[PDB]
Amino acid sequence: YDNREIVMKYIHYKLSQRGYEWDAGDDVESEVVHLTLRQAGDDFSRRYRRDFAEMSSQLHLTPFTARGRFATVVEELFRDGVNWGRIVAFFEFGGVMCVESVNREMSPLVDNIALWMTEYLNRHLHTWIQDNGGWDAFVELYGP
Ligand SMILES: CC(C)c1ccccc1[C@@H]1CCCN1C1CC2(CCN(c3ccc(C(=O)NS(=O)(=O)c4ccc(NC[C@H]5CC[C@](C)(O)CC5)c([N+](=O)[O-])c4)c(Oc4cnc5[nH]ccc5c4)c3)CC2)C1
Repeated sequence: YDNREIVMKYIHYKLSQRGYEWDAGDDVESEVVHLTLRQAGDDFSRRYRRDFAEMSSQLHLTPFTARGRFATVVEELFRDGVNWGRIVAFFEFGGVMCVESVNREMSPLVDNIALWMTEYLNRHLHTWIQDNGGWDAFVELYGP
């Protein structure tokens, strides 16, 4: 299980739900992890549909401030610590930011966001993940 593949494939899925293409992701084109994450993120987005509708209009993305927007949101999200729900929330947020970046003619940001997600995965969330039994724990809990 490779965190960059998990990130790439999740963003590819979010972009495809809006009919948007992505070059960095055709390249990479463990499957149970991606399915479970797809399903979990979709459910999270139905549960929080009205809040996501508001967050999409209030991201205020620009090429020079999107990094700080990402960091602000993600640090607030993990303020109480880490759990599976908040990791899915993190993926869904990154998905919404990539969608809005293409939607607002800032397509290049998608490659930056995949970086920051990957980075944040490996630096600040990977320990908790191993220590709670890895991604097969997640597939154990919410899989098909
Ligand atoms: C737009 C906004 C909402 C937002 C989004 C992203 C970032 C920030 C924000 C905003 C910015 C300002 C405030 N901020 C919000 C405050 C905030 C509210 C949300 N909150 C959190 C934090 C943890 C949980 C939480 O319950 N954890 S859990 O017990 O580990 C857990 C429980 C259930 C699942 N899956 C169930 C599974 C799905 C697939 C099925 C259907 O096939 C089978 C069943 C998972 N799981 O990982 O899949 C983990 C949560 O509730 C759910 C309820 N059901 C969910 N289903 C998928 C994820 C998920 C999370 C909300 C975190 C804090 C975020």
